[PDB]
Amino acid sequence: RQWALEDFEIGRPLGKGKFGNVYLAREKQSKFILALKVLFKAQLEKAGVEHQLRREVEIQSHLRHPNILRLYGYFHDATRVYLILEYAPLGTVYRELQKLSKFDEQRTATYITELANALSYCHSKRVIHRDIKPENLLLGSAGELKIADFGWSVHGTLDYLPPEMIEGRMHDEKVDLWSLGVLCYEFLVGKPPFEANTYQETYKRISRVEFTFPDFVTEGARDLISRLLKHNPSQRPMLREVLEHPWITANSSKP
Ligand SMILES: Nc1nc(Nc2ccc(S(N)(=O)=O)cc2)nn1C(=O)c1c(F)cccc1F
Ligand SMILES: O=C(O)c1cc(-c2cc(F)cc(Cl)c2)nc2ccccc12
Ligand SMILES: [Mg+2]
Repeated sequence: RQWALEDFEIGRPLGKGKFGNVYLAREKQSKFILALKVLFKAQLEKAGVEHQLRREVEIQSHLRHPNILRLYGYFHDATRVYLILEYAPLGTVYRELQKLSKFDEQRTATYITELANALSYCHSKRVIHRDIKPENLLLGSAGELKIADFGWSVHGTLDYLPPEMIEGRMHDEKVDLWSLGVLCYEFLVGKPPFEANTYQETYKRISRVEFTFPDFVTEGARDLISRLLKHNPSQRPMLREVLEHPWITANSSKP
């Protein structure tokens, strides 16, 4: 408890968003390596998010799972707000997708497994993430996936939102299964299935569930993805079925 900036040595930048940056940092007392997201109050005000940020910080501080990024604590000063985060040494799934273009089936299935675990734990707490992008997935030091950033509700680009959300209607914990499908596709294909040059058209493509597989996408992967990317949230499987999908169990690296 009770942390101030004078308690940390700052290091190189690890990333930069529209509300301040993440830095590598060390805790002076214990020599703990961590990340330090710095957000600017002046800018958090002008967007009107001080409340949503508090609600998300509140939600994250109670979450412990090896595939969810810890929030250790937080504090603030005259102009800024600081989140103390688990440092993930192997960087973003985004950068690793740019490096390799596509992932194979073992890596995809393994990531999808770790994601579903993290989401199942999330739903047990009745928590929905509502936005899982490769930008927001980090790699721990054994390359294990870690969901970062947000945890929006209990109740930017459109590529990852399900149709109920973009149409306005109400949305179960089932929005997370659409996202799993979008990622499973993006991991194997190298781009998300509703990508498009403009927002308004990604909208149409999402709305009507208009995607096509390249030739290399195997049968088992076509099945999982297709059973996740259903317009009626009613029809998406439970994460139990995902984790026991034959394509997953055959390709997912063993526990
Ligand atoms: N908490 C956390 N750890 C990391 N680690 C990390 C390690 C290496 C690199 S790299 N290859 O040098 O660009 C990048 C990140 N990021 N991180 C963040 O919250 C974080 C994030 F979620 C998204 C984007 C940037 C971040 F900074
Ligand atoms: O009124 C303040 O002092 C102020 C505080 C905070 C804040 C403090 C926390 F301990 C945790 C979190 Cl998540 C946010 N956020 C702000 C955003 C805009 C403007 C002012 C603030
Ligand atoms: Mg206030």
